Amino acid sequence: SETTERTVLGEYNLFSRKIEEILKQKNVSYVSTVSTPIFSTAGVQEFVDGLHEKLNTIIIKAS
Amino acid sequence: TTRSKAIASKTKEIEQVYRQDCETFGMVVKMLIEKDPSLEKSIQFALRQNLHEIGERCVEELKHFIAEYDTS
Amino acid sequence: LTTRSKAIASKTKEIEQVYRQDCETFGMVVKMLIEKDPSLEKSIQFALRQNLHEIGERCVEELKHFIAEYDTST
Repeated sequence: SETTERTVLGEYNLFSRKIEEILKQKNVSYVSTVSTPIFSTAGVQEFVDGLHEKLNTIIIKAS
Repeated sequence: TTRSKAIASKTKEIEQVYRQDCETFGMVVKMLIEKDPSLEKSIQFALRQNLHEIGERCVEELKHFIAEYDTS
Repeated sequence: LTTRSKAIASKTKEIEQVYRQDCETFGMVVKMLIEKDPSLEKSIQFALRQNLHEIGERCVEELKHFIAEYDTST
């Protein structure tokens, strides 16, 4: 159940190493410092509309 | 030289964007799996292809920044 | 209108913006997942619906919490 995290971090590592190969190759420059990713604090309009109605209902009941 | 600053700046930008794409894909996929556990293994292929291809476009984006910059 | 009506209305608007953001993000990610492995279309869609529903309900709970807090301490 860390498979997804392990996957995403592995992708990010491969990416940042390829970024470093490019920077070194052409040419020089220095060390990046973006932290590694972290995971903690079709039509979708039907869900938006459903929410909008439940909330209007609540509001009305509230007065 | 003088340019070193500019390249480093765009590289930080791109890394930040890619890092975000990563955090988002993983959060969504974890929640999908939370609801449907049989996805945990099989979804990895689609996650990995997406993140690999996005990675390359980001990489490509940096190269075409270098090449354009060094044109004069 | 009342301070309190305005507070509820704004809280509602904020929750809806956050929810819209989450729905569009879920939908974007799932669309790319399915483009890459279409055999997953049905189960991913299902899990999508589950998530958007549960988050929907939490939004509803959030608004009730706000009203209840406001009407017990103002």
